[PDB]
Parts: sequence; C-alpha cells; structure tokens
Amino acid sequence: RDKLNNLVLFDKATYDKLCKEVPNYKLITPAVVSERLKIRGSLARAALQELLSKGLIKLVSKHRAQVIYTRNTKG
Amino acid sequence: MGRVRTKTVKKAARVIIEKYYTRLGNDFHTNKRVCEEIAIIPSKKLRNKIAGYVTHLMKRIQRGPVRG
Amino acid sequence: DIKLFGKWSTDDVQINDISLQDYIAVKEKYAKYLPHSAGRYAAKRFRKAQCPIVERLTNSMMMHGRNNGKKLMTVRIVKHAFEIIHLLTGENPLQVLVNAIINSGPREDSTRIGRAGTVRRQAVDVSPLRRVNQAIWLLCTGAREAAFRNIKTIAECLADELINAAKGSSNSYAIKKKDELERVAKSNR
Amino acid sequence: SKGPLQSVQVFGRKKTATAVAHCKRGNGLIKVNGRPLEMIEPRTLQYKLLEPVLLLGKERFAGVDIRVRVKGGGHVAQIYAIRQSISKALVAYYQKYVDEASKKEIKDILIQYDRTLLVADPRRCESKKFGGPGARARYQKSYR
Amino acid sequence: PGVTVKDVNQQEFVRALAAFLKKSGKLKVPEWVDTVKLAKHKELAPYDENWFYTRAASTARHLYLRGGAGVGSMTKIYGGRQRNGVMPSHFSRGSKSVARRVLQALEGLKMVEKDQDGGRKLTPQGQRDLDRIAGQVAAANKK
Amino acid sequence: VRRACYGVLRFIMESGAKGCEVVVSGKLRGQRAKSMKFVDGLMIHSGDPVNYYVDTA
Amino acid sequence: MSLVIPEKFQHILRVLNTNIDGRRKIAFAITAIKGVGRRYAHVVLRKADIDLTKRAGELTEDEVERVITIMQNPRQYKIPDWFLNRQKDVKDGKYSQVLANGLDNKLREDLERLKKIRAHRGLRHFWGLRVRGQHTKTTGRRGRT
Amino acid sequence: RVQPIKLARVTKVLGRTGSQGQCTQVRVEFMDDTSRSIIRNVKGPVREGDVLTLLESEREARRL
RNA sequence: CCGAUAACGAACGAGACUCUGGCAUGCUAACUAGUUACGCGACCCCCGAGCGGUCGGCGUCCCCCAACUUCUUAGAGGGACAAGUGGCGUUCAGCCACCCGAGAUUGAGCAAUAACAGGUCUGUGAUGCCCUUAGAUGUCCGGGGCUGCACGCGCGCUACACUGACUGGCUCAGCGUGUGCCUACCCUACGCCGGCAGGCGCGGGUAACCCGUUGAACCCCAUUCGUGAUGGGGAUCGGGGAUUGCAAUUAUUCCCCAUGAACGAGGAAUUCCCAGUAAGUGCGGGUCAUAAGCUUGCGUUGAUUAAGUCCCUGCCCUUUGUACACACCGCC
Ligand SMILES: [Mg+2]
Ligand SMILES: [Mg+2]
Repeated sequence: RDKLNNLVLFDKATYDKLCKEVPNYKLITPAVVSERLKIRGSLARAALQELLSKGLIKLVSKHRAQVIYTRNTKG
Repeated sequence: MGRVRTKTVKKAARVIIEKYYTRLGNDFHTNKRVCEEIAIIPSKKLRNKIAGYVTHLMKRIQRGPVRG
Repeated sequence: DIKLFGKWSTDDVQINDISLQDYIAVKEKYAKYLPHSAGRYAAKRFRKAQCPIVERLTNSMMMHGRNNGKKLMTVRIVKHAFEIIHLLTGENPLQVLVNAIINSGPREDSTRIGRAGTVRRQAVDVSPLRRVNQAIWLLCTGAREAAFRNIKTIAECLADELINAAKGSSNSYAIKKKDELERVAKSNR
Repeated sequence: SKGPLQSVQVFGRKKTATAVAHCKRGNGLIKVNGRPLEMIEPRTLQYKLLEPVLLLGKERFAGVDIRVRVKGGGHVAQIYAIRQSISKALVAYYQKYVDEASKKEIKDILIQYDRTLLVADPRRCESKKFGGPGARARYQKSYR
Repeated sequence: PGVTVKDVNQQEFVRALAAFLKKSGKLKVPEWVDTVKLAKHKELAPYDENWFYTRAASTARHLYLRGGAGVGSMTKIYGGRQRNGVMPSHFSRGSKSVARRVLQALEGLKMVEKDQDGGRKLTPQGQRDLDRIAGQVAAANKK
Repeated sequence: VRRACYGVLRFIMESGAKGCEVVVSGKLRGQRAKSMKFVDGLMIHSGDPVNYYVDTA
Repeated sequence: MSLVIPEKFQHILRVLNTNIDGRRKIAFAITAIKGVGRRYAHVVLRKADIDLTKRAGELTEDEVERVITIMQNPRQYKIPDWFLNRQKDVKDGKYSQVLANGLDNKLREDLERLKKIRAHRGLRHFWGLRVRGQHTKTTGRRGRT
Repeated sequence: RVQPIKLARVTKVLGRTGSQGQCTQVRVEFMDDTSRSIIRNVKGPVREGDVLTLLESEREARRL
C-alpha cells in the first residue's frame, strides 16, 4: 500500500484490452475501468466518452459526480 | 405525566361545586364560561384548569358522595 | 404503483422471516415516491419503525462531520447506487437491500460492566429493532471505510456492500463484523 | 361562460417559507414564480413537487389553474411550502365550489399518504443560549 | 406555444446565449480578459476562454428577471465565498470593473440602457432575442 | 439598628401593607460583617408579578 | 480520442534548473518550477496559445522553449507589471520576475542585506525568530523541539 | 448434535436489567409450541407482540 | 396532590405568572406591506387561438380616479383543560394507549430560608482604615511595554481529502443596525477610473419610506483534477499597492504575485447532547478611527442511537452508626 502509479496515457498493450472487453460488463464506470486497466481515471473518463461516441456503450445517469455506463443490449 | 393539580386549583374547585351546583354540568366548555362570572380568575390558562377539574369532580359527583 | 425513483415498485418485495416483518417498511402503505420526508418519525419510541427503510438508510448515510445536514447529496448517492445494483444483478434494488438487512443484522450481542470475560461477559440476544439499526449502520460504515483515500465513489461502495451482504461471502464489512460479534458472543455465553 | 369571482388563495408554510397558491377556473396549468413546475432547480427533490399530481391525477386538475408565489424560507422549505399550497388550495376549491363529499374522497388519499400535505409542521427553531454555541450545545469545559 | 425565458432551463439558456454572443462578434472584449480573475475572492482564473461571453449571457438573463441592476447589484449576484485559508470563510463580492465593463459592453450590442432612476435594464430590442433564443433551446431540449 | 428597624417595620404595617422585609448588612457590632433580616407578613419573590407587587429601595 | 502515448513523450522534462512531470497536466506541471505559481502558469499558457488539455510530456521542443522565454521575459509580452515577483527592485529598481534558483540567491541577497544593515527584521531573521510580529508564546515550538 | 435457530414471540415486558437498564427482560412463548414459554434477556427496545430470534434454547431465568 | 394523621391554621419556594413559538381565510385594519381584477404597454406565440403566456415596467390617495387582507404587519380577542374513549389504579389522587385537534411536555425569564472569610476597594463623586501628596502613587506629554520565547495547560479556527478542491451556471433567509448634547466618528444606492484593496462625482435614508424584494453561505447542476503530502492544507517568508490615523517598525488591516511546513484521522484521558437536537453553513450586534478565529443572537440543510439505569460521577427523602461539628480534604 504505497502508490497506484496509474498510467496517464494509454499504451497499446492495454488499448487493445480497452477495445475488446471493456464494453463487456454492465457496471462499466470510470472508477472500475481505472483500477481494472491500471489507468489514471481522468483518462478513464475521457476515453469512456470516446466509446460513448462509438455508440457501443449505453449510459443512464450522466451526473457530474456519478456517471454510469453499461454494455449494449445483449439477448 | 407531570399534570398533577395544585391545592390552589383544587380548593377553588371544591368551593364552587358546593356553592353553585345547580349552575354546573358535565361540559368543559359550558362550565368554563360559568366560572367567568362567579369567579374572578386572572389567568386564561388557570380558568380552564379549574373548569377541567370541575367536570372531573362532576363526573364523580353523579355516582358517589364526594367530601364536598 | 409507487415507482420509487420512477421505477422499482414495492409490490414485489418481501421479508423472508417474520421477525423483521413488522419493522421493515417496504409495504404498499409505507411506499414513497422519494426517500425524503421531514415527517417527525423520531418523536417517540417505536415511532421510527413505520418510517420507510430507504429513508432510514438515507438519514444514516450522512456522518463524519462533512455530512451532517446534507441530504441532497445523500439522496443522489443512494439513487445512483440503486440504479447500479439494479444494473449489476438484474432485480429490484429494494429486494437486494432487504436481503442485505436480513443477512447483516447480528442475532446476538453481549454486554456487562464488571470484570468482563473477553470484551463483555454475558451474551444477550438483540431485538428486531436493533437488528435493523445495526444492519443499516454497518452498511453505511462499510461504504465510508472503502472510499476514504481511493478513486472509488460512495454510490459504488454502498452498491458492493449491499451486493456482498444480500448474498453472504465473508467479504462485506457488515457480515465480517457480524461474524466477529457472534463468535465473541458465543465465547461469552 | 366566462364567470368571475371563482378564485381561492390558500397558503402553505413550512420552516418560515410562506407559500401562496392562487387557484382559478381554467385550463390545467401549474406555475410557481412564473416558471413551470418541471423547470425548477432541485431536480433531486422534483418528485416532491410531482407528488400530489401523481396521487390525484391530472383529470381533477383539468379545470384548475395554479399560480404559486413564495417569498421566504430556504430551498426545501420552499418546496414543502409549495406542495402544501397546491393540495390545500385544491381541497378548498372543491370544498366551496363542488360538494364536499368530493372534497372528502380527495382528502382521504392525500392525508393517508402524507400528513404534511394538509398539516403544517409546527417545529420552527430554538433560541441559542449563552452557555454554548447552539440552542442546546454547551461550550466544552475543562478542570485542570 | 408561447415562450418565456422563465419557461426553460436557465443553465442551458445561458449556454445557448454564450454561443450566440460568440458567433455575433459585435461584443467588445478588453485585453485583460485572459489575465485577471472574476473576483477578489476567487483563487483561480476561469477555465472557459469565452467566460466573457458567458458572464454577458448570464447578466442579460438576470436583467430579464429584474431591472434596475447596477455595479453593486451585479457584484452581489456574482459574489462567492472566500475561504481565507486558516481564517473562517467569509462571503465576498465579485469584481466591480469586470461587471462594469460587461454592462458597458452591452450598449455596444444595444440591449441595456440606464433607467430614469439608478441602474439599467433591458431594451425591448434585447427582450426580443431573449425570448427567441428561449424558443429554439426549448424545442431542441424537448426533441 | 434593631430598635430603629422595629419602629420602621411597625410603621409600614400601620400604614397598611400585606407584608414587609428589611435587610441591613455591614460592619455591625465588631469587625466581622453581619446581616439582620426582619421579615413579617407575606412576601413573594418569584415570577412576573413580583415586578409590580413590591416596592424595593 | 485520448490516443496512445506519443513516441517523443518525455516522462520528465528539464526546464532551467528543475525537472517537471510530463504525466500530469501541463497547466499544473510548470508550477513545479521554483518561482512559477498557479496563476502565473495559467496565464503564460494563455499567452503561448498552447492547448491546455494536453499533458506536459507531449510538448514539442519549440513549444517548450517558446513558453520558457515568455516566462523569462514578462515585460515585452503583455504580462502585467503587477504580476511579477521582484517588482520595483530593491537593487536596481527594474520590474523583473525570476523563476529559478536565482530567486533563492536573490532572496538570500536581500536577507543578508537586512542583516548587514542590522534592521529589526534582519536581526530576527538571523536569530531564526519570527518577523511578521506574530506571537512566540505558544507556537513555533515544532522548529525548536 | 446441534440445534437450529428458532423464533419466539413476546407475551409481556417484565423489567429492565443489566445494572444500567441497557437490557430488558421479557417473557416469550415459543412458535413451535404455544404451551412452551420462558423468559429471556434481550437488548434494545422490545414491546408486546413482536417476535425475536433465539440462537439457544435455555440460557438464564432469574426473578428480579 | 390524594390519603391517613396530636395536630389546627397558615407563609415562601414548586406551581402559579410574563415573554417567545405553534392554528386561527373569525374582527379591526393599512401609498412607510401587499394581493386579486382592469387598462396601457415590452416581448414571444402566430399556421390561429387572444381572458394565450411572462414582466419587481406603468397605473387605478397623481383624492374620487377598482376592490380585499388570504399571504405581510400588530391589536382586541379565541383556542388545550388529561377534554373524550378504553385499560390500570384504594377506583381517590392519578398513570398508559388512541380518535379529533395547529398544538396532548415549545423554549426561556423570574426564582425560598441559610451560607461561603468564593469575586470585585482596577465600575463609580460606593466606602472605613492604612499609604502618598510637589523631586507626587495626583496629573499631562514623548518613548517603550502589555505581543516579548528552550517548555507545559486550557478555549478555539483551519485541515488531513473524491460523501472533496477548482472553474462556470442555477438559486432560496431571519435576527438586526444605520448620520452623534458632550464627541470629531453613519449605513449606503448610481455612474466613472483601476485587475484588486480602493478613488472621484453624485443621490437616498433620523428609517415597514433608502441601502433592501437584504439576489448570503451551505447546497444543486456541468468541466477539470485522480489517490500523490497532488490542484487537498496553507503554515512560514520575500517583493510590490492601497485604505484608518498625528503616528503602521515589534509587520493594524486589506489586495496581488512568489516557496509550499507539518497534517494520511490522532496513545493515557475526557467534553456536550434527545428533535428542528447535534453537526455543517453563513449572516447580524457588541467590541471599532482600522478591524473578529471571541462573544451575543438569527437563518439554511438537517440525522443516529435512548423513552432506561444507578455501573462511574453526584443529588434528594427515610432508617441506621459515629470517637466527626474547622463537620471524612474530619478525627486519629
Ligand atoms: Mg416560577
Ligand atoms: Mg499545479
């Protein structure tokens, strides 16, 4: 329990992970993806709205403090 | 709790019951007006305390021999 | 019919055991559109029971100086959490909460004043009112403990706390303290 | 056809926030401070505003126009005064413009769901005493 | 289908009017807009480069609600909160000259004039646009 | 002091009053100060009505 | 798009006599320079016309040196006369703004100037005591025990 | 070899105990048998009618 | 308080009382408060409504040329008294639950005999005694001091962060003050200069007339921050500018730009508190030429546990023991 040393900028080794199964679970949030990919969290928010623009991620809340995403409609 | 009456209010209640029995009944609202003209009660919060006990003793006086 | 936060009606929720039935207020009469009411519930002993449990969690969720009158921040945190738990599990958020309350309340405790055994001496079981109150307090504290110095937020912390509590996995703070309180109470029988 | 003298102004007050509701005959319209009800700042507590209309339905509000002005209190005290004003003006309108049996079957649902709709909250405040910082808090004392 | 500014969201209304002043380049802007703060109490400069186009948009909405505003009325409306570090926080007013130059700039667009008494108010010319913009944002928000 | 206070307290009751109380304190007799209270009749102290029921000097 | 890290991304830079972190935002990364504060940094980036949203590490070399000389010379680049540090210089009267270790040795020069003239502020400085007239009854004990 | 958790419904509130009042003592009757009744010490607010959990059969019964 | 009762008849304190808050669409009212209606307008709707909608824009005591008090204000009054039902009880005093009720315990103020070697002679042209009284302990002026620091304690403010900081937008209070006999010193709208503190010209207010519809903070709504002693925190210190005064150094205060110290929730202990309570959060008044981290009040948001106990700390009544009576901090 010393530091997080999260990556402020995407590397390709995790960018492909972003593009494969990051939009695959219901509780995709900036915080959850931040600790899952070891990314900063500001980068998590900025890139999450990029997948929002690509339209493969559905939003419900859009709150200044608690924004909630989810995967597409499956089934 | 904490609503026990005083010797002041009770004594006046005994006084007026056995002096003005025919002019009193079992209504708090009627009797509080009855006490206005025979008794000079300096407090609005005291005149309804006397009459509240007066109806109390009148409920009992229709059943038992009160000391008054 | 009531559609708390526009959805999640209280007609399809239940309590699995009759001990908590009288004091859980997800009833249709005790159903509210919004968990906020300055209804003077705490004017008398046992008069807080009919207050809706969602509102009870709302009141309980503000602590630690920075959060003492702030109810608007609390309601927005709880509402966002409810949508989160409904998303992550697929059932009624109130049904998940009620399962958590049942599973988190400790069935026993212990208290003595003299030379105690380990912490207390005599084991004394609790009332259903203490079952509810300890449950809500445990859940709220578990959320605050998790998000103190990290990137997770409170609506997430309350979400995972209810998820782990409503099932039982020895990872929720609430059931972790329930294990300790019951183990020590058995040791102090 | 265009009848005058059909107006009841019934108030609602909560935590120093006095609210005046103007009830009138006409189209179903709700407006407070010259603004629509849905266009209001506390979206967190918007359902408090929508509470009475959700209980009674817009069918009863069709012949009713509501114009509320509030000039006191705080934010949510203003809201609680507003919703009290809306219900209290409506039941009084049905009390003196139709038979009060209709007033009863509209009062029963409101009073069983929330007493604050038609009963004001008597609690206001308490004076701060010179032994502490608050009305009942006392300043921390020391012995050594 | 009548539209009033009080019938729409004010936060989105000022967002729309900020861009409306942005595209119509008839608004005078001083050279120190990039440098100074908006208030004596505010620690940091605003993030938006078009903060002048938002302040001017907002005060037009304020003058819709109630006229007669002056420099003192503006700086009290825009007053914030000075945390003062270790000292307890105190309510502090905004910048006098920032609001003064904004209101002076609204004559360059001809929508604010001084009243017969103190303070100033919207012209009917400006009131025309303040409702027209309300109509367009109301339809866009609705649909 | 006591002889004078007796004449005063008697005279007050002579003129007509419900009660009276006099307190004289200071360096009476020796060095140690003492207080003498001659009180008679009725004398209330508590509540609002004491404001207009007493003459205090 | 929040694209991947550029090839010429320096995770640490080297400006004047300090190093800054390129991982944090450029607006608050140049505040790591001794003498450059928050408000001074956010105005020289407005003057330099750089994109604020980027991080510090992806600044091009010409962007970096252009910003550096902007902050080095404030007078000829519209930086206000009331925005500097050594305004109305004690030594040579000029309105300068120093943002390096030269600030430290200039501060030392002023400090030893007060002690050389044995002013009250200088003598208190030489004794390690307070100068702003604040009480020494109950505070400042951490620097002593 | 073990006993499962039962529930019992209170019949009366007898009196406080614990030398601080932090516990109550109430007579209860079993929900598995109406003719079976004991008295137990339970913490927190308890009234008539309510039903409480019971992790053990017989613990303590003293007359105050 | 009922009851018994060698006591009867009393008295003070408690109660009672006054003030404050909670309902009075009942009465009186109001250009130093407004509200409805009507008419000018200003703008939007216009395909077309047209009593369409909004305006703190103007009006109808600009005296015959609309009404009313519902909201505001303040007077007269009313209203709650354990009143009603049930249960407990000597069925007395009274106790509990419930209906109807704004209210079924609103907070204070006042407050007994007696006593303390408790505090004030630095509140007084309250005061005894003692001291001093011209080289003065009188009294005036100049300067310094009351702030001074290896340390210990108490009352507090700011924090330790994301239930947050910053940036912008939205947007709701009530207490209460305001120009002076001495005594000079008010609160401030509006406009202009400056980035800011500030500066200048102009008004209003001796006040429900003006500041002021007190556009407060918290909070809400979006952006950035991203778990780092980081944009949390702003201690210490430098440079510059103004305001009050005769005087700002030992920085009066305020403003800007500079470094960014500990602090990652605090050991032994302990304070306050049961509902509009705590806490958050600002705003008034006192002090003031200049000013608040203090204090006195007001307002906003607003909970958790408890409707018990004598465990600790104490308190009251009765019995009891005493070698105590300066009263167990005793005596021995
Ligand atoms: Mg009294
Ligand atoms: Mg920075």
